[PDB]
Amino acid sequence: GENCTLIDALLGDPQCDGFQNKKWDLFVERSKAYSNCYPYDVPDYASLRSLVA
Amino acid sequence: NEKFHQIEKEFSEVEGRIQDLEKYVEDTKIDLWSYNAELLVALENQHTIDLTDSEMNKL
Amino acid sequence: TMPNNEQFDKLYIWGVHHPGTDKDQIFLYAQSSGRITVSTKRSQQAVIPNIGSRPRIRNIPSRISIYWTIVKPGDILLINSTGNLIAPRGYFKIRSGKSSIMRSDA
Amino acid sequence: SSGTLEFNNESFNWTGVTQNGTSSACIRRSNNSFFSRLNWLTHLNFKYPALNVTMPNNEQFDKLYIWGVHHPGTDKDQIFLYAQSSGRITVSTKRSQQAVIPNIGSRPRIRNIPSRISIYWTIVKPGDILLINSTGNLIAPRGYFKIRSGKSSIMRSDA
Ligand SMILES: *[C@@H]1O[C@H](CO)[C@@H](O[C@@H]2O[C@H](CO)[C@@H](O[C@@H]3O[C@H](CO)[C@@H](O)[C@H](O)[C@@H]3O)[C@H](O)[C@H]2NC(C)=O)[C@H](O)[C@H]1NC(C)=O
Ligand SMILES: *[C@@H]1O[C@H](CO)[C@@H](O[C@@H]2O[C@H](CO)[C@@H](O[C@@H]3O[C@H](CO)[C@@H](O)[C@H](O)[C@@H]3O)[C@H](O)[C@H]2NC(C)=O)[C@H](O)[C@H]1NC(C)=O
Ligand SMILES: *[C@@H]1O[C@H](CO)[C@@H](O[C@@H]2O[C@H](CO)[C@@H](O[C@@H]3O[C@H](CO)[C@@H](O)[C@H](O)[C@@H]3O)[C@H](O)[C@H]2NC(C)=O)[C@H](O)[C@H]1NC(C)=O
Ligand SMILES: *[C@@H]1O[C@H](CO)[C@@H](O[C@@H]2O[C@H](CO)[C@@H](O[C@@H]3O[C@H](CO)[C@@H](O)[C@H](O)[C@@H]3O)[C@H](O)[C@H]2NC(C)=O)[C@H](O)[C@H]1NC(C)=O
Ligand SMILES: *[C@@H]1O[C@H](CO)[C@@H](O[C@@H]2O[C@H](CO)[C@@H](O)[C@H](O)[C@H]2NC(C)=O)[C@H](O)[C@H]1NC(C)=O
Ligand SMILES: *[C@@H]1O[C@H](CO)[C@@H](O[C@@H]2O[C@H](CO)[C@@H](O)[C@H](O)[C@H]2NC(C)=O)[C@H](O)[C@H]1NC(C)=O
Repeated sequence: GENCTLIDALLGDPQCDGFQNKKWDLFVERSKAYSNCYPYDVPDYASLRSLVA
Repeated sequence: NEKFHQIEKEFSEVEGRIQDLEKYVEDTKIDLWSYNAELLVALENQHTIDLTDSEMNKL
Repeated sequence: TMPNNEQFDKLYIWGVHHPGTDKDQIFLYAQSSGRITVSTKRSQQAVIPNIGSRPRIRNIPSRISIYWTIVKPGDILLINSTGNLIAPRGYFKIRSGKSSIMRSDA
Repeated sequence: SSGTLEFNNESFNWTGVTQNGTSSACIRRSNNSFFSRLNWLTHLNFKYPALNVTMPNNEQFDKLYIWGVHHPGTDKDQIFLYAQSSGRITVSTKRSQQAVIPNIGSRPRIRNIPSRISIYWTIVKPGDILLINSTGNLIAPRGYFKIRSGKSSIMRSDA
């Protein structure tokens, strides 16, 4: 998921529309990843990321 | 053996208690396993030397 | 209301909009405050928007707080609100497996 | 773990309010006083204007801001100090936001004080901006703490 985080693909950041409904075994987050949609934050970000992963 | 999903072990932020605990857990695990590895290698090499010498003396 | 009549847990991702000023709140929701209570038989979450200015990001001084709610089978999801709700469009199948995530540039 | 109380004052533009509030429980050199690193903001001419203050981070290290919220004991105390029956404090950055609401109510007196102060902290990375938004009850900071990454620690002992 090179320019996208798992949460961005989850919410549906427009650059992440490729990951719609896709499955996986290991998600690779890049250091170049960045969000481009509406600014947001997630209370318990790590927990949602972990459970989605 | 297989291990797939675990805790996080690198942090780019400053969170406090939970971060401290996770670091402590991983560090403790690493140290204990390193001790076990060094001891196992030492013991197995001693046993290899001993068995070779024993075979020579047997002959 | 939205029931769960399938045989797997459902994951709802929703949110709350914190606008930057008061005229933005009146412009988008026609009332100076919202309140969102999303609940089930075994859970409840109430969130209140916090109108205020944030450092602009992509020229946006407002924010969105994302929350999630898991609904087990035979349960019911209830959404109660007067404004500032960033509603969900559906649900995520939440599986129990051996998947994970890893940050790497490899 | 930081291992330093290095404090650098910063000059916020508290235009429209009365800075440097004090109290009779916090006695400093036989005088009414308050915490040295905080600033108690009360009204000015029975008007607490809306505070919206920005402070950038242009150095090369993280900054640590310690601030607070004042929960007065009664309603007349709130009207006496802030000229309005409620406050709301939103301290935010590009990657964080914290909103705190005061809870007017009586607490068990400590040093004859039935009010309380809730202390919060906010870390600001370089190139970021700290934004403080408030209508009252803000116990503002005076500056920032250098937050270092080192091998320091703390230990409770009577030795
Ligand atoms: C509270 O104060 C903050 C900062 O003092 C205000 O945010 C700042 O708002 C100004 C103008 O609204 C922004 O400047 C603008 O920048 C864009 C960038 O292209 C430019 O097109 C505009 O012409 C203007 O120069 C500034 O970026 C922004 N600062 C931050 C950190 O977001 C905020 O609006 C104040 N709140 C209220 C309710 O007035
Ligand atoms: C949760 O959802 C319920 C269901 O709609 C909401 O109850 C409804 O709330 C509205 C406004 O708060 C009420 O409208 C007002 O009712 C009064 C009754 O005297 C009327 O005089 C006003 O002109 C206006 O129509 C509505 O009656 C009420 N419905 C019921 C059945 O109580 C509630 O507001 C929601 N709460 C949250 C936190 O989302
Ligand atoms: C709610 O009730 C509590 C307790 O019932 C009230 O707090 C109590 O207030 C009294 C008088 O305001 C305090 O007694 C005072 O003690 C000092 C100590 O030297 C003395 O100088 C005074 O003459 C007086 O005797 C008492 O200590 C205090 N109790 C606690 C636990 O703080 C509280 O004021 C009530 N709330 C409201 C809004 O009335
Ligand atoms: C966050 O900081 C902003 C920046 O000052 C605050 O916005 C300002 O809030 C005050 C009072 O809430 C507003 O004053 C009132 O405005 C109305 C507008 O119709 C006017 O009719 C009243 O007589 C009064 O002057 C002020 O306009 C408003 N400024 C802007 C640019 O929106 C805000 O209140 C702060 N919020 C928090 C939670 O701290
Ligand atoms: C990931 O993002 C980078 C940067 O946003 C993309 O690189 C851009 O590629 C387009 C066309 O290929 C160019 O117009 C831009 O100039 C490039 N960026 C820069 C900074 O020069 C990259 O293509 C993206 N890749 C994926 C898979 O999303
Ligand atoms: C509030 O008190 C602080 C100190 O507790 C004052 O800080 C002084 O500020 C002036 C310029 O404004 C400096 O020249 C002094 O060196 C500062 N003194 C200290 C000890 O830092 C501040 O001025 C006071 N503000 C008001 C409005 O009274």
